[PDB]
Amino acid sequence: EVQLVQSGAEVKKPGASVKVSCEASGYTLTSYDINWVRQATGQGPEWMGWMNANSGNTGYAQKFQGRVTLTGDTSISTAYMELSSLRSEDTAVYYCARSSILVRGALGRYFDLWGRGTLVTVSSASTKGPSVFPLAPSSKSTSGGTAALGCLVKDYFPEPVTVSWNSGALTSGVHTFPAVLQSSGLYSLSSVVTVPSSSLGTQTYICNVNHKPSNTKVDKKVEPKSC
Amino acid sequence: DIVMTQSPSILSASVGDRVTITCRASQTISGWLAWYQQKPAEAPKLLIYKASTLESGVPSRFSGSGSGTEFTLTISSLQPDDFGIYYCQQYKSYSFNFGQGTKVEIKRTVAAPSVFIFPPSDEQLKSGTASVVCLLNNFYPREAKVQWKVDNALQSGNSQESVTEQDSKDSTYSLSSTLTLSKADYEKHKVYACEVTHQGLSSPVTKSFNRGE
Ligand SMILES: CC(=O)N[C@H]1[C@H](O[C@H](CO)[C@@H](O)[C@@H](O)COP(=O)(O)O)O[C@H](CO)[C@@H](O)[C@@H]1O
Ligand code: NA
Ligand code: NA
Repeated sequence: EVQLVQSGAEVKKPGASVKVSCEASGYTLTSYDINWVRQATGQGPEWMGWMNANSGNTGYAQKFQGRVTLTGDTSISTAYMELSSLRSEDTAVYYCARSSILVRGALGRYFDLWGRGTLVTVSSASTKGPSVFPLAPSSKSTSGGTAALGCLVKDYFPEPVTVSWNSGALTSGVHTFPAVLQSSGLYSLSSVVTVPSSSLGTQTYICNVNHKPSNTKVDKKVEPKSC
Repeated sequence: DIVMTQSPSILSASVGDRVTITCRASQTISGWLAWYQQKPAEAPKLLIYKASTLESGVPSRFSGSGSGTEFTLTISSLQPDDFGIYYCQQYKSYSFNFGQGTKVEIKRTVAAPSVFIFPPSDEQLKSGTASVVCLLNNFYPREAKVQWKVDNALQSGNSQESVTEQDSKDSTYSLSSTLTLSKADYEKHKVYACEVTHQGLSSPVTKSFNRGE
């Protein structure tokens, strides 16, 4: 299938630079334009620039003058976006998106394929990996025939953390909550799942926590609560 | 740049309703307008291009109209998977501007939450702090009141809530309320209770445990 695969979330200090990658799969990179679009949660997307990987031609939005560079490596079907002299206000999700190669001066810069986005956070604060604790099922976490269980992902900085269950094989009934900001300046979230209570004891439930800024990958097997 | 203004900023409609969203361009853009739907934690996804052309694989319930400076997106029969934020985007010129979006919230019948409580893990207590989590699952509407009681004393200032986005299939929400105490403060009390008040509940539901059972 046609996809755009982006590099992981990053954290940078103010004044530094970030370089995000975008790998085209299922189509040839040089047959379309590649575009970069950012979005800070709470605002509409903001288009940054385009690149034609075949010709080495680029065009940037005036708001990013002298700060962005779009490059490519056609041998590995990859496009790159480098944003420099980073400011706190550059904290956002950065997407790569495909559009058609336009002849001069035809129109058509709309986006028919997108990467999943890369969160880039600009901060002076220290990076901190999360602690993962079980939300163990007990007699106090049932509703009829349903049992709830989960994982508490506490004290990490910056965002994001991702949580999967059973390496992505368990998705139905999962709620990974939006993070909260604690008074400490660290984030926390929980991921819960509802399952048959008849399933406890035969089924295995493992939460897979990933925090790319601290290179944290934790697997936690969740078992019935110790009394 | 061409400023794109969308209206309304937010709307709430039921499954089966006919919904219209407008987009205004600060100057003429002919028909060089695209529409996208953005679902939570996802990139925007293309619905329409050239003001009225339906992107391949997009459901037939979506349609677009307009030219020049005034454009409309119509959803003929709103479905639960239509919740999200809708953006218009001009591509007549730089900076290929998007609007600020229209948030579409789905209305549905009242659904009472199922309530679950979790004592802190032995592993976390070993580290010096106790997080007690109360889960309100799959309810509608979003308005819910959660009150923490420790040995029947009403708590204030030691909890935080988080609510999910609406579910793409059943349009409900879930919510977590987390009470955080030091291990010393947690060890001073016995009864830990989460009291939930919601429109779908005849009277408040309390989920509680005694520290150690
Ligand atoms: C071969 C090639 O590079 N094609 C690009 C084209 O480039 C032409 C010149 O060949 C011009 O149109 C472009 O150099 C204008 O640049 P700017 O936007 O004023 O900075 O621009 C289109 C888009 O216009 C892109 O789709 C397309 O890949
Ligand atoms: Na430019
Ligand atoms: Na153009």
